[PDB]
This record gives sequence, C-alpha cells and structure tokens, in this order.
Amino acid sequence: ARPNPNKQVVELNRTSLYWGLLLIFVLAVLFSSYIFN
Amino acid sequence: MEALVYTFLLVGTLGIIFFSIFFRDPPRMI
Amino acid sequence: EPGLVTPLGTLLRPLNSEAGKVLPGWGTTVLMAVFILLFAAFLLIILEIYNSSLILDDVSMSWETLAK
Amino acid sequence: ERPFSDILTSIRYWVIHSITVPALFIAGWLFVSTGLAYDVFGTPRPNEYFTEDRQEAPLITDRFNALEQVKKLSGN
Amino acid sequence: ENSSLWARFCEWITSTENRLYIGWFGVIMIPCLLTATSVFIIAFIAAPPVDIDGIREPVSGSLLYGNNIITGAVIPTSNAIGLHFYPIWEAASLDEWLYNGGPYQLIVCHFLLGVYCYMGREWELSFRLGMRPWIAVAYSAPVAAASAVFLVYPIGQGSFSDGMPLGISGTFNFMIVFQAEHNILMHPFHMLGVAGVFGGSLFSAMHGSLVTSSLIRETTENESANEGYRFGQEEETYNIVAAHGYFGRLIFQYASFNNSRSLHFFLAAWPVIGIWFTALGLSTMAFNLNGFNFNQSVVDSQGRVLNTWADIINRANLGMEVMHERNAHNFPLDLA
Amino acid sequence: GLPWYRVHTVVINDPGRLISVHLMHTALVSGWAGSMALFEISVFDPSDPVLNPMWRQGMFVLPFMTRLGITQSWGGWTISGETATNPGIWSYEGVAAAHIILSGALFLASVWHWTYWDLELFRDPRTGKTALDLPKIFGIHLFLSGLLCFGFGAFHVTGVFGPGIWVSDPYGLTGRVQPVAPSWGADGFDPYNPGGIASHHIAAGILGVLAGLFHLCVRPSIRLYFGLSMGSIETVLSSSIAAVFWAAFVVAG
Amino acid sequence: GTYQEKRTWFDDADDWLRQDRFVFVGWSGLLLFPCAYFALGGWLTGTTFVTSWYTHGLATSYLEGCNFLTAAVSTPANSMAHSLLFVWGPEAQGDFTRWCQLGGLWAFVALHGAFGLIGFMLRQFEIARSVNLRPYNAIAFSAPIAVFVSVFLIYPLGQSGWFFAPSFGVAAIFRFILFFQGFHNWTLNPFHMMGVAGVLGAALLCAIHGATVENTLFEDGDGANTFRAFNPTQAEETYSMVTANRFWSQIFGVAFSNKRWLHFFMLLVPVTGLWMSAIGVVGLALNLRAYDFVSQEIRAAEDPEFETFYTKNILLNEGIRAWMAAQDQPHERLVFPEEVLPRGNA
Amino acid sequence: IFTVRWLAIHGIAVPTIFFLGAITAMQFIQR
Amino acid sequence: GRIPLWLVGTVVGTLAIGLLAVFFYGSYVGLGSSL
Amino acid sequence: GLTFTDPATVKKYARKAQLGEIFEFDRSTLQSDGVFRSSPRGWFTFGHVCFALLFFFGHIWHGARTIFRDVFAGIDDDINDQVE
Amino acid sequence: VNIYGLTATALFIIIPTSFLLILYVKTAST
Amino acid sequence: VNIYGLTATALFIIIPTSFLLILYVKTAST
Amino acid sequence: PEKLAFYDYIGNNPAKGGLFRTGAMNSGDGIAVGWLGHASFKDQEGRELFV
Ligand code: CLA
Ligand code: CLA
Ligand code: CLA
Ligand code: CLA
Ligand SMILES: C=Cc1c(C)c2cc3nc(c4c5[nH]c(cc6nc(cc1[nH]2)C(C)=C6CC)c(C)c5C(=O)[C@@H]4C(=O)OC)[C@@H](CCC(=O)OC/C=C(\C)CCC[C@H](C)CCC[C@H](C)CCCC(C)C)[C@@H]3C
Ligand SMILES: CCCCCCCCCCCCCCCC(=O)OC[C@H](CO[C@@H]1O[C@H](CS(=O)(=O)O)[C@@H](O)[C@H](O)[C@H]1O)OC(=O)CCCCCCCCCCCCCCC
Ligand SMILES: CC1=C(/C=C/C(C)=C/C=C/C(C)=C/C=C/C=C(C)/C=C/C=C(C)/C=C/C2=C(C)CCCC2(C)C)C(C)(C)CCC1
Ligand SMILES: CC1=C(/C=C/C(C)=C/C=C/C(C)=C/C=C/C=C(C)/C=C/C=C(C)/C=C/C2=C(C)CCCC2(C)C)C(C)(C)CCC1
Ligand code: OEX
Ligand SMILES: [Fe+2]
Repeated sequence: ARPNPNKQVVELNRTSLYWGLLLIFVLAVLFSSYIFN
Repeated sequence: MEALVYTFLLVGTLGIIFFSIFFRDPPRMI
Repeated sequence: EPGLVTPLGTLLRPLNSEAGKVLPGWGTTVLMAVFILLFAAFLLIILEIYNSSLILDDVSMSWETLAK
Repeated sequence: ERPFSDILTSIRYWVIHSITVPALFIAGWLFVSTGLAYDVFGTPRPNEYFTEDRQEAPLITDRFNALEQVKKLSGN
Repeated sequence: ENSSLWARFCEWITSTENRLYIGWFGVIMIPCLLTATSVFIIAFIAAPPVDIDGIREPVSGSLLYGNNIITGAVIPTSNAIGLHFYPIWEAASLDEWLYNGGPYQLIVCHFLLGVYCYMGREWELSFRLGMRPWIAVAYSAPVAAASAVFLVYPIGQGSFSDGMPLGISGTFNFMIVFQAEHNILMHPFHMLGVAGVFGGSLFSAMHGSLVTSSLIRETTENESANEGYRFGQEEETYNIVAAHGYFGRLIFQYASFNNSRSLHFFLAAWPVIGIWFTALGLSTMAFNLNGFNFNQSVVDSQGRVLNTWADIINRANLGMEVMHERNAHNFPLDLA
Repeated sequence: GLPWYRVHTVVINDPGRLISVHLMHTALVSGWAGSMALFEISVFDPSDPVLNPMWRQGMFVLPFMTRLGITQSWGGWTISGETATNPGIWSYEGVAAAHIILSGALFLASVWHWTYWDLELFRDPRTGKTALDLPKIFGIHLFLSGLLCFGFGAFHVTGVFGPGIWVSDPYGLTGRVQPVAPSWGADGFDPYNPGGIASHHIAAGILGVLAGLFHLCVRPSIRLYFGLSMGSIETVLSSSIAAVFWAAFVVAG
Repeated sequence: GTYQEKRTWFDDADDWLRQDRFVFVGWSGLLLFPCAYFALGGWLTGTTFVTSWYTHGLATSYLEGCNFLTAAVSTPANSMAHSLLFVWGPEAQGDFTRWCQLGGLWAFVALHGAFGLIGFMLRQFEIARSVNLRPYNAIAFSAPIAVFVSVFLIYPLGQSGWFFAPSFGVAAIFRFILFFQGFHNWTLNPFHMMGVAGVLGAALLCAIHGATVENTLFEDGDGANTFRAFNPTQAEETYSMVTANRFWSQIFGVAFSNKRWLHFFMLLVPVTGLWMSAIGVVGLALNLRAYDFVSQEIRAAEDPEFETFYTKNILLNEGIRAWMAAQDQPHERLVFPEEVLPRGNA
Repeated sequence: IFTVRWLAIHGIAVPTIFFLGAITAMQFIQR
Repeated sequence: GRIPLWLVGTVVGTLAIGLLAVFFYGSYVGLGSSL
Repeated sequence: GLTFTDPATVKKYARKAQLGEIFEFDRSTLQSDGVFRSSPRGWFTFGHVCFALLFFFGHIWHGARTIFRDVFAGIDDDINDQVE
Repeated sequence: VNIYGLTATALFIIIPTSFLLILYVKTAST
Repeated sequence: VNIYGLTATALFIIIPTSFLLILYVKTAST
Repeated sequence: PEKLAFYDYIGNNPAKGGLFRTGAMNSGDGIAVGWLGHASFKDQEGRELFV
C-alpha cells in the first residue's frame, strides 16, 4: 500500500567495527577454554 | 587438536590490534 | 490521505476510537489504593505462610501434606 | 540565616554544646560501666561464657524452639 | 644539506611526524619489548615442563602439553638457581636452560626494563608537544606494582620461584600462597589499594554518568548522541553548572566540585595514591613484615580463648600453609 | 541514521507493523517448542522408569507436557508402567506437531500485517493519525486473560472437561494425572496442596473478568494519566518488563 | 494544567516535599531516610554491644575485645536458615534481648538496607526530573544494587541458610571471600574474570582521564596555581582535546576523539563489570560453579608426573575445605582426626 | 529550632557521642 | 564572629587525636590484649 | 546377605557410602566422565534467575526512558534557572 | 574433545563477525 | 559421525552465505 | 522399594553439579542398572558403625 514513513537507516563506523570484533574474539578466548573442558 | 584452535584465537586478537592501529579511521579536525 | 478499510476494521472501529478521553479530577484513584493495600497484605499472608513465619492449624507445609 | 560560619563562632553555640555534650558523654560512660549494657543486649560478661553444664561453644539446632533453648545455654 | 650523518639520525628519532613516536627511551624500549614479547609467545606454546621447586618434578605450562588458555603459564625459575643471573649462555645445552626455568628470567628482565622506559617516553613526547609532563608520574603506579611482584618480592624471599608466574592460573596460585604466608588481607596497605580501585571505579562510574546526563541537544533522536561533538571544537559540549547543581542537591552542596580543574585532579590522585600503598604493601611484605595477627587475642578470665573471625581466617591460612610446596619442606618452619 | 541498538524503534510509531513483529516473535517461541519436543522424543528412553527415570535423562520440555496430562506416545509407550491403548490425537508427537503448524500459521499472519500496515482501524477519529486507546485495549486483554484463567481451573484441572494435573504421593513412589477438587480454606494456600492450584485459577479467573469489565468502562483520571504517562506506548513496556520478573522470581523459587 | 483544576491536600504536600533545602527530601525521602538511618544505626549497635556467641560461637563486639577489624554483625545460625526473624515472629516472640542473641539483628540490617537502596535510587530519579536532566546516574547505580541483591539475598536464598550470607563486618567478609575460594573455586568463574576487568579497567580510566585533562590544560591564568584559572560558566573548554588525541595516538596507538563517547565509555566499563559478576553469584547460589576442567583431572588421575598450577590449586582448595570447615560450619557437628586432613610434610 | 537540616545532624550527632562514652569505657574493662 | 576558627579546630583536632591514642592504648591492655 | 573383610573392598564401598545408597552403573553406554551434573530443576532455576535479574535492568532503562522522554536527545540550552 | 566444542565456538565467531561486517560495508559506501 | 563432517558443512554454508549478504546490503542501500 | 533407595543418593541432588558440565545426569555417571543393597559396617566386636 502506502510507503512507510518510518524507514530509518543503520550505520556502523570503523571505530565501532573494531570494538565489535575485539569484543567477540576476546571472550571467545575466554570461554573456549571452558567449552572443551 | 584444541592446541591449534587456541593459537588461532590468540593471534586472531593480535590481528585486530594490528589493524586497529595502522588502518584506523583517521580523525579529521573541525 | 485515507487509510485502508476492511470488514473487520469497521467492526473493531468503536473499540479503538476514543483515544484521549479522561476523567477530570482524581476519579477512582482512592478506590484503587484500597485494592493495592489489600493485595499487599495478601502477599504477606502467602509469604509468611510459605516462609513458615506464621503457622496455621490445617497446613503443615511439607511433602507429607501433599499426600493427604 | 546561619550560613554555617557564624554557628561555629557564636558564643550562644558554645554555651549550649559545653553542657549537653559531656552530659551525653558521661551517660554513655555509665551505660557500660554499671553492667547495664550486658543485660539490655545480652552479651555475656568474661566470667560468664562457659557455665558448668556446657564447656564448649553454644549451638541451637532447632528452629521454632530456640527461645527457651538459648535461655538454657545462657546459664539462666 | 651540510648536516651530519648523526644529525640526520637525531632529527628522525625525535621527529614527531612518525606514526608511533620513538624518542630516546624508545630506542631501548622497542628492542626490549619485542624481545620479551616474542619469547613470551614461544614459551607459552612450546616450553618443555619446568622444575619450579628444585625437587625434579617438572610443571607443565604449554598449550602443546595439554593445557588451555587458563592453565597456561610461563613457569618461574627453579629454586636451586635462586638469585643467580642465569642467562642463556651459562647453560651448557639449550634444553638444560629450558628445564631449569630459563625463559622466566629472560622475560622479566626485558619486561621490567621495557616498562621503566615506556614511562620514559610518556614524558618525552609530552615535552615534544608542549604538554605538562605528569602523565609519566601516573604510569608509575602500575610500574611500582609490577616491579614488586616480579623483582622486589623475589629479593626478600631469595628466589625467583616465589615470584609471580606469567599465567592466569599461575597468578591465582601466587595470590593463595602469598596470603597463606603473609596474610595480605589483614595489612592496611592492601586495604588502601582495595579502596584505591573500589573508589577508582566509583569515581569513574559517577563522573562518566553526569557528563553523559548533561549533554546539550544538538542531534535528532534516530542519530546517536555522540554526533553532537565534532572533533577539535572550542565550545563546551555539556552543561557543567547543571551537573554541580544536580550533585549538590544529591548529598549536599559542600560535597561537590564546582571547579572542574579541581575535579579531574581528584580523579587522578585517588587511585594513583591508592595503588602506591598496595605496591609498597607487598614490597614491605617481601622483607617479611606480614600484617596483623590477632590469633588467640580475645581471652576471658580463667585463661580461655574465644574465637573471633580472625581465628577463622587463621584456619584458612593454616590449611594453606601446610599444603603449598607439598614435597619441599623437610623442617617444621617455612623460613624460605 | 540509527545506531545498531536502536534499530527496532522504527516500529514504535505505527501500530500495524508492531503486530507483525509480535506475530513473528510468537512464531519463533512456539516453533522452538515444537522443535524441542520432536528433538527430545527422538532421544527418549522409556525403558526403565523406576531407575533411569525421566528427570535423570536430562530433559526440559517433556515434563511440562506430562504435568498437564500427556502420558502417551504415538510409539505406544506410557510413563507409569503400561502401554498405549490408544494415544488419541493429543500425544507427544501430536502436540509437537501442533506447535509447528501453529508456527507456520503465525508466520503467515506476520507477513500480512507487515504489508498492509496502514489500516483505518488505527487512525483514530477527530485527529486522523496513529493512536491507541491504551486503557481500553487493556480491558480487552485482561478480560480474555482471566477468562482463560477461569476456563483452565473449572475444566482442565477439575476434570469436568480436561484431564487434570499430575499428582504424586509424598515420596515419589507413585502418582499420575487424575482430576482434583479445589480446596477453599486455609489449605488452599499450602503450596504443596494440589487443590490450591484449581482453587486459584477459579478465584483469580473471576476477579480478572470483573476487572476486565471495569477497565473497559471506566476511563482513567487526568491526574493519574500524566503521572503514569498513559498516552505513550512505552509505559506499558516498562511495566510489563516489571511484571514479568516478579513472575520469574516466583517461578524460579 | 492549562484548564484550571483545583488543588487537593496531596498537591499541597508535594510542594513542601519538593522544596529546595540544604538536604533534599522529596517523595523518595520517606522510603530512604527512615530505612537508611536504621541500617547503619543498626550496624553500629550490633558491632558495638551485640554478641555472636550463641549463633556462630565467637565474639564479635567492641564490648568483648574485638577491634574495628574483627567486629561484625553476624548472620543468624543455620537453625532458622530462611526465616525473616521478625522481632514479633515465632523465632523471637517479642523479646528484644533474646532476639539479638539469635543473630536476628543481621536481618534487621540487610532488609532495611535493601529498601534503603531502592529509595536511594528513586532519589536520583526525582532530582533529575526536577533539574530536567538525563537519568544515566540512576542507571549506573543499578550495578551496586545487582551486587547487593545477588550476594546478600539471592545467594542465601539458594544455599541452605542465612548462615552462609556475609556478615556486616570487616574480617567477616574476609572469610566469605575465603569461603568462595575453597568451596567454590570462584577465581575460575569467568563471570568473576569479567568482574575484575570491569573493576581494574575502570580504575585505569579514572587515572588516565584525570591525568590527560590535567596535563593538557589551557594557560588562562598567570599564577602557577592552575586551579585558580577556571570560571565555571565559561563557554570554551579547559583543555586541548586535539593535543590529548595526538599524545595517546603516538604513545599508545589509538586514542579518543570524542568527548561525548569518552565519558560514556567510563560509564559502561564499571557497570558491565559488576553486572557480569552478579550472574556468577547466581550460579554459586545453585552450586553451578566452574570448579573443574574434566580433561585435566583425568590426565592427572592416571599420571603422577603431569601437573600444572591448576592441579596445584585443587590441592589448595582441599586445604581450605578440610581445615576451616570444622569451625566454619558448627551446625554440621563434625570432628576430624589429625590423620584425615591432607598435609605435605613437616 | 526544628529544621530538616538540624534533625539530620542531631539524628546522628546525638547517638555518636553516646557511643563514644561506651567504647572509651570499654577500654578500661579488665579480664 | 567571636572566637577565631583556627584555635577551635586546634582544640578539637587535638582532642580527636588525643581520643585516638586511647584506642591504641586500649589495644594492648584490658580486653582483647592477648595475655 | 554377603560379607567382605577385604582391605581393598571395604574402602571401595565405604567411599561409596558417603553418597547415600550404593549402586551399579554402566559408564560405557554414554561414555560417562564420572563427575556429576545437575537435574533440570537446577537448570531451570539458573535460567529464570539470570533472565529475571537481567530484566530488572530492562525495567529501569525503559522506565527511565518514559519519564525522561523529552530530554532523551540531550538537554536544552538554558537550564541555569536551578541555581538556588 | 567435545565434538560440539569447536563448532559452538565456530558459530560463535563467524555469525556475529558477519553481522558487524554487513553494517560496516553499507556504512562505508555512503 | 565424522566430527569434521558437520563443521565442514557449517563453514561451507555460512561463509559464502555471509559473502553474498554483504554485497547485497550495500547494493540495496543505493 | 528400589525406587526409594534411588532418590536417596547424592548423585541426584542438583546442587552437586557444575556450570560447564554439559548434558544429561546419565552422562555423568552412567545409566543406573540395579540397586546394590544396603551396606552395614560391623566392627571386629560386631559394633555397627555409621558413615
Ligand atoms: C520485552 C522485552 C523488551 C523489548 C520489547 C524491548 C524493546 C526495545 N528496547 Mg529494550 N531492553 C530489554 C527488553 C526489551 N526491550 C532488556 C531486558 C534490557 C536489558 C538488557 C533492555 C535494554 C535496552 C537498552 C539498553 C536499549 C533498549 C532499546 C530498545 C528498543 C530497540 C531495541 C533494539 O534496537 O535492539 C536491537 C537488538 C539487536 C540489534 C540485537 C541484540 C543482540 C542481543 C544482545 C543478543 C542476541 C539476542 C538473543 C540471542 C535472543 C535471546 C532472547 C532472550 C530473551 C532469551 C526497543 C524499544 C534501545 C532503546 O530504547 O533505544 C531507543 C536501547 O538503547 N533496550
Ligand atoms: C480462593 C482463593 C485463592 C486461593 C486458594 C489461591 C491459591 C493460591 N494463590 Mg492465588 N489469588 C487469588 C485467590 C486465590 N489464590 C486472587 C483472588 C488473586 C488476585 C487476582 C490471587 C493472586 C495470586 C498471586 C498474584 C499469587 C497467588 C498465589 C497463590 C498460591 C499460594 C502461594 C504460594 O504458592 O506460595 C508461593 C508464592 C509466593 C510465596 C509469592 C512470593 C512473592 C514474592 C514476595 C516475590 C518476590 C519478588 C521480589 C521482587 C524479590 C526479588 C528479589 C529477591 C530475590 C531479593 C496458591 C496456588 C501465588 C502463586 O503464584 O503461587 C505460586 C502468587 O504469587 N495468587
Ligand atoms: C493453542 C493453545 C495452546 C495450548 C493448549 C498449548 C499447550 C502447551 N504448550 Mg504451547 N504455545 C502456544 C499455544 C498453546 N500451547 C502458543 C501460542 C505459543 C507461542 C507463545 C506456545 C509456546 C509454548 C512454549 C514455548 C512451550 C509451550 C508448552 C506447552 C505445554 C505446557 C504449557 C504450560 O505448562 O504452560 C504453563 C503456562 C504458564 C505457567 C503461564 C501462566 C501465565 C503467566 C503467569 C502470565 C500471567 C499474566 C496475565 C496478565 C495474568 C493476569 C490475569 C489475572 C489477573 C486474571 C502444553 C503442551 C511448553 C512445553 O512443554 O513445550 C512443548 C513450552 O515450553 N508452548
Ligand atoms: C517506611 C519505612 C519502612 C519500611 C519500608 C520498613 C520495612 C520493614 N521493617 Mg522497619 N521500621 C520502620 C520503617 C520502615 N520499615 C520504622 C519507622 C521503625 C521504627 C518503629 C521500624 C522498625 C522496625 C523493626 C523493629 C522491625 C522492622 C521490620 C521491618 C520489615 C517487616 C515489614 C513488616 O512486617 O511490616 C508489615 C506491615 C506492613 C507492610 C504495612 C502494610 C500496610 C497494611 C497492609 C495496611 C492495612 C492496615 C489495616 C488497618 C490492618 C487491619 C488489621 C485488622 C484486621 C486488625 C520490613 C523490611 C522487622 C524486620 O526488620 O524484620 C526482621 C522488624 O523486626 N522495622
Ligand atoms: C565496597 C564498595 C562500595 C561502597 C562502599 C560504595 C559506596 C557508595 N556509593 C554510592 C554511590 C555510587 N556508587 C556507584 C557505583 C559503584 N559503587 C561501587 C562500590 C561501592 N560504593 C562500584 C564498584 C561501582 C561501580 C559500578 C554509583 C554510580 C553511585 C552513586 O551515584 C552513589 C552516590 O551518589 O554516591 C555519592 C553511595 C551510596 C549512597 C547510599 O546509598 O547511602 C545510603 C545508605 C544506604 C541505602 C544503606 C546501605 C546499607 C548497606 C547496603 C548494608 C549495610 C552495610 C553497613 C552499613 C556497613 C557494613 C560495612 C562492613 C562491610 C565493614 C556511597 C558513597
Ligand atoms: C600479526 C598478524 C596475524 C594475522 C592477521 C590476521 C588478521 C585477521 C583479522 C583481520 C581484521 C580485519 C578487519 C577489517 C579491516 C578493515 O576494515 O580495513 C579497512 C581498510 C581501509 O583502509 C583505508 O585505505 C584507503 C586507501 S585505499 O582506498 O584502500 O587504496 C584509505 O583511503 C583509508 O584512509 C584507509 O582507512 O581496508 C584496506 O585498505 C585494506 C583491506 C582490509 C581488508 C582485508 C582484511 C582481511 C585480510 C587479512 C589478512 C588475511 C587474514 C586471513 C583471514 C581474513
Ligand atoms: C544463543 C543461545 C541462546 C538462544 C537460543 C535461541 C534463541 C534459540 C532459538 C531457537 C528457535 C527460535 C528455533 C525455532 C525454530 C522454528 C522452526 C523450526 C519453525 C518451523 C516452521 C515451519 C517449518 C513452518 C512451515 C509452514 C509454513 C511456513 C506454511 C504453513 C504450513 C507449514 C507448517 C508447512 C540462549 C541465550 C537462550 C542460551 C543458549 C545459546
Ligand atoms: C537497632 C535499633 C534501632 C536503632 C537504633 C539506632 C538508629 C542507633 C543509632 C546509632 C548511631 C547513629 C550510632 C553512631 C555511632 C558512631 C560512632 C560509634 C562513631 C565512631 C567513630 C570513631 C570511633 C572514629 C572517629 C574518627 C574517625 C572517623 C577517623 C578520624 C578520627 C576520629 C576519631 C575523628 C531501632 C530504634 C530502629 C529499633 C531498636 C533497636
Ligand atoms: O618457594 Mn613458593 O613459598 Ca617462600 O615459604 Mn618455603 O619457600 Mn616456597 O614454601 Mn612457603
Ligand atoms: Fe571528565
């Protein structure tokens, strides 16, 4: 029907990519010691 | 087996630290 | 511009119709506070029963009670 | 009034807090020195820890029956 | 030009145009840390098991020898070596170096020399930009702490085996054995340092909340609030009078800082002074000045002894005193 | 543009997409339970219930089916020590397939309300814009909440129409699903009394109906409107998150 | 508003409550001030006069010789184990001086402290709405509440008693800490390993940002006492965000560039640390602890040559359990021969 | 004088001087 | 005001540090003195 | 109705006697490790406290968003009226 | 080895890694 | 079961899946 | 009964668990096969002892 006027855009700049990928790998270093027991 | 899975995730973290220093988003004034 | 009109939309239309109408003054608020202060006393019944902080004569609160 | 500087400089302050202050202190001295504090709260005196019945630390092991049991362990 | 070979070289080290500044501390920091980093990685992965106590029972510390990240460690130098300088060339074979606790003493000597000089180039760049120089003072609070657990504590005990291992589970054994011998929790310098970080985290959670809660409206609501600040701007990004006015209502008006230059000094001075005492804590505990000891202290008449909580902490310490270095002690005192 | 953590607030304005999302989350939660049941009945061991029981086998959603009266499989086995005469349509496999066909139904309903998001049901009169009569819409759900609560107690636990609930002996040595009769005295608040369960849902079922007819008919005060911020869609969200962990501490305890 | 409604008694009361004063009362002050005052006043009463000789069997007051370090408002005995110990309730039955002797003054402080912490967090809401600010100070204080509620309330409501709660004293915490090392191996729970990184990480942001600001200041006075040169109503900032960027960009490699994101990052690091450590205590309340690694207990079982510091830590946890639990849990009535406890030699 | 600020002081300042009378007399209690 | 503030804090600050010395003195004698 | 006086067998069952009652198992069917686990009573309790205590933060954040909705995007310019 | 050990790690790495890459690549193409 | 069977499949699915998603999302944002 | 001697066994207590010990309780210490009977510990003089 009508186009929705609530269309918003999402963005993730490079300095936030680096906090994301460093978050994931570090606690993957943490918890993977426990998953294999 | 897991002794090489651990060393992937160690040097994986050191990968980002290389890319977060030299290939960072350069801050622009004003 | 108009929306879209459906058979079930016209039917439920008076339910979602009076959006905004309120009572002036205080309304039934003092009557609401009666039911809260009762219901707060009701929870102190069933807590201090289940903590065994008040003991009644027909409950005994164990697994034996569940079996008659 | 009273911007907290003039309170600690006035002489009407030190004519009130030179009399009620030691009277509150000396009454705090008497509350323990007269043995009153051992009985209003229930801590045992140094000549009162072990009685003749028990010779070790007290122990309750009963929930609803504690009130009369502690009165036995107190030596009273 | 007419410049020498040397002046060409000194206008490169002290050049600030480099991506990472070097400076004259960095010409001996960088080859010491890259030494200590590259040997830490290898001994964390492929070190053969080390006799730590001299009783010839080697302790494993490598990922290739059935350890994970948490149980991996770089095992300290053996008890038989003690404080003798044991470099790589004094050992006859290279495997004799590894079995005796080799790469612990190679890392720590290059690490501690590296972090004394990382403090140096934090001064040196601050002189090259016209900054005021006291960031290098604030980095001395961890440097005081790391010098104690690696160097000042093995001196007072006489051996690098009692120093702290380079491992996560290796650290946790060092915390336990220490309090069994020295009772660190009943020492007021560990009480200051504990307040140094519980106060330090509170002063960061509280300061960082109020600056976020007084931001000026410059963006929309779909856009993030971080877009109101553009880099290098001159005007202030948050209302300061409103945050002192808020925090003045919160406890009382005298309990706040209106001077924001006096505020940020207090945030720097509180943990840094606090870590200095807990760095000097185990520095003085290295020379066997343990802490408080209230064992058998509350007594009544007729000569009997009443327990306190201090006698309960005794039983924890007495249960760990008779378990650490389980095959070492031939004699009923732990003098070493 | 948005950050990554404000991406779901495009729904907060218009009503119509918010049904479409709440249908999609409802399709997943059921579709978990249909998937969790079929996964587990394919790894269940009905051999030795006296000594390798249901709980020791390490099992999550199948006791929650057994407790309301599902004791037979299409495989033909039971729990208590017999085999299936006839399982009927509502068995372990059938309930497992009941949620999945439900999940594919609610998937499609989400797709409809996403496309036809703009309806005249939502644009109120005398403004012509997207609004919700948030007190009156609560009475319609609170009425139907206690009506299911009254129907569960009078029928599914009492055994007039449903099967009952699981009832054991004190020592776990026996017990199965029989109908129970409600207890109305002080024993109805004994938490080990099963009769309190049927007594609760009949008593609380009636009061929710009476509260349901109240909130349909009585508009809120103007003083209580601006206090609890009735005119916004999020004052119910912050309170529904508030209600549900009051539930989850009671359920965990 | 804007239609002339009349004023009721509740409206009149609100003006007195939200009147500006030397101490702000508000509506939350009715929940805060009588619940906070009785908490610490009930702590100072218990640590000074009230014994613990009947509950644990050990002296805990200044009236018994315990100093500031060794005085504690002790937990009740494990006989009660979940009662609320009301002064009117069946374990006390009105008598005050026997109520304190059963350790019931612990629950007077813990329960009046919990409704203090609700009230103090509500205090930060109505002051912020009065001054029209954002609520982030209130949101940060939830992390001290999650530590309080999980450790002092959820943990005894999962274990076998209020006995195993911490006692409100200095050295009494020090056994509760040492309880969790032997009996739980709490140092290997990664939820505590993320708690430490929150604490030590926030201590580091308090020391750098306080020193980066202090060393990049703008010369605005002429006396070298640089605190004098700050008119707090000035429009310009007091330090150089450009220079402070380039310092840590060349010292450390990556630095901040956003004064809004920076102070929010100082908000996020301590709050995430405690919230990720309140989850670990929840697992301990059910004794779902990360005690063991399976693949190294097996390897150390079959071979007396293999060990790590991990296997050296399991022996030390045995030294805490088999030694202090004779006096720590006196309700278990257990005694030990001096041959059944593990030792080394000499 | 019955001020909110005054009560806040004297709710604390009055019992703390009463307790310092107690602990100072606790120091002169023999075994 | 009447009395200067500086010898108010001196007299109180002496009697506070005079008060602290009693609690250290009471730590070696009397109760808890470990004898 | 058996007896054992064997110095190995008595210790082998007295160690099992701590655990309540004595049993026989088969640790080859599932390749069992020998250390215990927790019943689903224990797992359900863990999830619905970690979820609940996390939802307490969700109640605050959305509770603080409704009351402070007007100043979500940062506060206005002049709020310096509040100086005493 | 836990057979599901290395594949619960692998899905834990790759799926939020690929989540952040999608948001970044559409950002940098603006 | 091949222990590396389900994880060579899982990496075969997720890595070219995430490859095509990145190129599509930057496309549709034009 | 054999069942009532099975509920009295610390391997069925959920507090004797581990956080990262995955899976079934039967994966912990095997499927129970049978009950092995009540042990009774007699002295040399026949005095019964208690564990
Ligand atoms: C009934 C539950 C519920 C609902 C409907 C909402 C709804 C909303 N929240 Mg709230 N919130 C909740 C619970 C809820 N929240 C709880 C419990 C917390 C505490 C942790 C929060 C904390 C919170 C914050 C801090 C913020 C919101 C925000 C938002 C808005 C957008 C969410 C968004 O963009 O996320 C986008 C989410 C993603 C892109 C993915 C997140 C990935 C998660 C972390 C892990 C993966 C999901 C997981 C596997 C699923 C398991 C579910 C679990 C229940 C079992 C929206 C109004 C935002 C807002 O209001 O700003 C305007 C915001 O900033 N919420
Ligand atoms: C004929 C009348 C009748 C009867 C016999 C019952 C029977 C029952 N009701 Mg029902 N009820 C009725 C009418 C009736 N009801 C009516 C008319 C209402 C009003 C609609 C209710 C509303 C109601 C509620 C809301 C609840 C009951 C509950 C109960 C059960 C008793 C308590 C129990 O099991 O303890 C166990 C439950 C408790 C002891 C409640 C504990 C509440 C604590 C304080 C919550 C703690 C959360 C808090 C935030 C703390 C977290 C932090 C902390 C960890 C530190 C029982 C099944 C309770 C229930 O669901 O049973 C499981 C319950 O919660 N009833
Ligand atoms: C068509 C109806 C229907 C029926 C008969 C069932 C039947 C069943 N479902 Mg399914 N389910 C359905 C719809 C249905 N479901 C839908 C639509 C969904 C999607 C949300 C699900 C999702 C679902 C899941 C995820 C699970 C089930 C499970 C179950 C089983 C046990 C349910 C149970 O014990 O819950 C007990 C229910 C409660 C304790 C809720 C009590 C109500 C709380 C307290 C909220 C009260 C708030 C409310 C406002 C009250 C106020 C009013 C009052 C004051 C008057 C059972 C076989 C479980 C199972 O065994 O797996 C297969 C399971 O895990 N179902
Ligand atoms: C508002 C501040 C406040 C709050 C929240 C609390 C909260 C609490 N106090 Mg504290 N207390 C306070 C002020 C407060 N107190 C003050 C000012 C004093 C000094 C007098 C005390 C002195 C005190 C002591 C000495 C003790 C407590 C205790 C308690 C706990 C038990 C609560 C209870 O049973 O009440 C139950 C009552 C209510 C919740 C009131 C509900 C309102 C009812 C439902 C209205 C209906 C009334 C109606 C007329 C009844 C008709 C009956 C008719 C049929 C006869 C609870 C944590 C006990 C404790 O800490 O546990 C160990 C305890 O021993 N308090
Ligand atoms: C042990 C550490 C610790 C202490 C002592 C502490 C103390 C305080 N923090 C406050 C605030 C804060 N702290 C915050 C974050 C943090 N706080 C942390 C750690 C701490 N915070 C950490 C780690 C963080 C990081 C997340 C924030 C964000 C705030 C504030 O905004 C708030 C403030 O405004 O500070 C000025 C104040 C609370 C005011 C109040 O409720 O009083 C009223 C008193 C009440 C409600 C009674 C509490 C009773 C307690 C719970 C039980 C009784 C305990 C006895 C009284 C004492 C026992 C002592 C023994 C252990 C020895 C107070 C100064
Ligand atoms: C010790 C090492 C151990 C092994 C290392 C393993 C690392 C694994 C993790 C890698 C993390 C990558 C995160 C994203 C990086 C990024 O966004 O850079 C963004 C930059 C932007 O730089 C831009 O470059 C532009 C110039 S131009 O346009 O590109 O010519 C310029 O305009 C702009 O200013 C500048 O910002 O992109 C590039 O220019 C380089 C391409 C980077 C993409 C490839 C990375 C993956 C390959 C890594 C090596 C193989 C590893 C195998 C697994 C993939
Ligand atoms: C990470 C994690 C988590 C989470 C998890 C989750 C979240 C899960 C989910 C899961 C899920 C959520 C699943 C689901 C599934 C679903 C399904 C499987 C469905 C299906 C359906 C279908 C298939 C349908 C179909 C159809 C259609 C469409 C049409 C109609 C008809 C039919 C029926 C055909 C947690 C934290 C908790 C813990 C653990 C780990
Ligand atoms: C329980 C109870 C209660 C309550 C009571 C109260 C509330 C009390 C209070 C009390 C109080 C309120 C107290 C206070 C105290 C204080 C003190 C005791 C202090 C001390 C201190 C000291 C000892 C030290 C000092 C110092 C310092 C700080 C440092 C420097 C030096 C000086 C010296 C200055 C009630 C009624 C409810 C009920 C009944 C019972
Ligand atoms: O080295 Mn590590 O710890 Ca100084 O004590 Mn003797 O030696 Mn050994 O034992 Mn105790
Ligand atoms: Fe700052």
